[PDB]
Amino acid sequence: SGFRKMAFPSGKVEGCMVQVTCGTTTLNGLWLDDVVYCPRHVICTSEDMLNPNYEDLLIRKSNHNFLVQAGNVQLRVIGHSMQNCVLKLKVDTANPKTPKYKFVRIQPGQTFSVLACYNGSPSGVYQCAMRPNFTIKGSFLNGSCGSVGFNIDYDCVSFCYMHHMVLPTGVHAGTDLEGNFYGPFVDRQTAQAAGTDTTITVNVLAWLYAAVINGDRWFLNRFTTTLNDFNLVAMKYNYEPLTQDHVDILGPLSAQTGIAVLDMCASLKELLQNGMNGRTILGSALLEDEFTPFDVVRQCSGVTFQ
Amino acid sequence: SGFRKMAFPSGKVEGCMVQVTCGTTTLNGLWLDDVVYCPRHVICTSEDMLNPNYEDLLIRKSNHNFLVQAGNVQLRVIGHSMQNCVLKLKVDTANPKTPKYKFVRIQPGQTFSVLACYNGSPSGVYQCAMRPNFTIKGSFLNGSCGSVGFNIDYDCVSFCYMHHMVLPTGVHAGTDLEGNFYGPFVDRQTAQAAGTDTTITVNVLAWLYAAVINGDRWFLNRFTTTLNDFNLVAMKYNYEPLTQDHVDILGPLSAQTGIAVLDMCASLKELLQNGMNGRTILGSALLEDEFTPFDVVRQCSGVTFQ
Ligand SMILES: *[C@@](O)(c1nc2c(F)cccc2s1)[C@H](C[C@@H]1CCNC1=O)NC(=O)[C@@H]1[C@@H]2[C@H](CN1C(=O)[C@@H](NC(=O)C(F)(F)F)C(C)(C)C)C2(C)C
Ligand SMILES: *[C@@](O)(c1nc2c(F)cccc2s1)[C@H](C[C@@H]1CCNC1=O)NC(=O)[C@@H]1[C@@H]2[C@H](CN1C(=O)[C@@H](NC(=O)C(F)(F)F)C(C)(C)C)C2(C)C
Repeated sequence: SGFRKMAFPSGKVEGCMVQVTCGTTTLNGLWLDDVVYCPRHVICTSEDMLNPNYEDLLIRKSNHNFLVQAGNVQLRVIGHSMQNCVLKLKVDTANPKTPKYKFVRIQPGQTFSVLACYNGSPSGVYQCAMRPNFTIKGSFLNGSCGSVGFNIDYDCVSFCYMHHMVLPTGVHAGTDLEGNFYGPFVDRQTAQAAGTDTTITVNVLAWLYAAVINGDRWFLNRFTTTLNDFNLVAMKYNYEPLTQDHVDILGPLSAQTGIAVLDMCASLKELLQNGMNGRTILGSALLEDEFTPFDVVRQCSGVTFQ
Repeated sequence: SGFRKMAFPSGKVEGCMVQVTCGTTTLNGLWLDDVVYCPRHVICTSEDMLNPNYEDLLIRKSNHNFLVQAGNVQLRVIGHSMQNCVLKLKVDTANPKTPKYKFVRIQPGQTFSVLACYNGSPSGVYQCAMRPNFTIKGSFLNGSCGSVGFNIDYDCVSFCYMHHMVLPTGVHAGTDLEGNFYGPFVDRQTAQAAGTDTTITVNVLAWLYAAVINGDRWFLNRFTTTLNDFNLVAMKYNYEPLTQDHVDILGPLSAQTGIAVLDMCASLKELLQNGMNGRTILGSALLEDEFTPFDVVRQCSGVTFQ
């Protein structure tokens, strides 16, 4: 029983984490085959950061300027280049622990696991969601830069995120592993705020299905509603529109519980309108939106990896 | 920036997980050197579990009935003995990936990471607490038995929990790695109940301190209180009493915030009596008691491992 925010096992990724130093700046890098990936601002000092000229700072630099350490092993850089906001360092050793991997760009609402790192060493793991405003609600200190987010499919590690920065609200921003930002953010120290964040309705519904599977059923009402009427209400409350795709993704959970997605949609309509009256669902007193429908299925089926 | 329930990186433990089969009952095993630890009810069929005589059941068993899989590769069991409610299967191959490890019995209120496994394969990692009544609020499906809970100190893995059973409430119960239950439970299928569960006061205070460090300060008072006044409130709400040891344990957080423990107790007093009034704290609408003071120090100072 029970229902937790669960991260993927981190071992496959742990074996890929290294430390990259340029001058007096050190941050985390990701070592796959004979390439190390890190944030490009590794070449910046804390005063370059108001508005760097990366092309210019970079051209100055030579292979020998970049120190790569993997545990105790010093890695010899034999090449460097900049793709968007990431630096790729070609090294003389392929990482023997390199797992099957791919790089993906996740969409708003999708979850993944973060392995928070300081000085190339793993400190912690937790699950997050890409928020609709393209930020994440992570946990990161100074030196976290270059920590990575990922999903695991059996044996294939899909890397979706590398960490770059924290925004005034205390939420976070970063890139894909091709160094393109999620959202309209830039890698410089200047005024930038995320837009308004919305709640991810498809995930809330998934969460409500989890509750039902775990015996928490008090919020089921005898109404139903249409998708159009549902969405009119959800716009009112800063909830994301629900699509037909969302509906069909909820199917497994719908078929499991005997509860039509439009029925659950109606339970949710009432909760937004009248609130939760101090009552909890699965121990939470707020509606949770950082579990996808696949997340609920895996934790309510036993999906494993190796 | 940010406060999340963070788990320890799981790689060291992942390499120790095997699959243990006896009859057609399969569950999780922990392979350290040339010993594999699992729950002793691996030797039980369905009929046995209402009231097994483990001694008698085990006598009918022999090494030959014990099939240990380690990924794709079968392991030869050359020995066996029952230690309390756990089974020690001597195998022929020491585990090459054995980390430095110790076995510890944790106390109520202490947190640890769980690597949830099915069929000997990692599924997920998450953080929880030993509750005052010696249950945990985990996430476990059929086949989760023998999954383990752990802490990492630098390079040392301290194994503190092995999972055995779910209780009426949907809370879980298990043993240490020498097979002695946390709490009054037994490994048999009969109606058992945990005690009343209290809130871990020292952890709530640690979380409030995390709240202040992350800039969420609205619940601060200027009032104070003694330990005695506070305690005589606390027990009204089923908060565990707060001892001087707890005060001294909270002293790092106090010194970092500049807020005396007894002041913070005063803040918690008002919160217990006045409720939150629809206010959140670190984005929660309830008081969180599953972060120790050390946890708070770790994630607000960024301690690493491996
Ligand atoms: C990160 O780890 C990095 N730290 C350094 C560094 F010290 C020197 C050179 C390069 C880098 S990358 C760090 C992670 C931060 C620390 C606090 N919590 C985090 O998540 N990222 C940054 O310091 C980041 C880099 C410059 C300024 N950064 C910021 O996060 C700033 N925010 C903004 O400018 C805002 F996004 F607009 F709000 C800051 C310092 C928090 C105000 C750059 C963006 C390249
Ligand atoms: C666990 O994984 C094990 N499963 C088996 C099995 F199928 C055959 C033999 C041995 C074991 S151990 C499982 C974990 C449970 C399943 C559901 N959620 C979990 O956490 N543990 C049990 O099934 C466990 C074993 C017998 C009965 N168990 C219970 O958890 C039962 N509870 C109680 O008896 C009660 F707590 F008192 F209510 C049950 C089946 C959920 C009612 C034993 C303790 C030996």
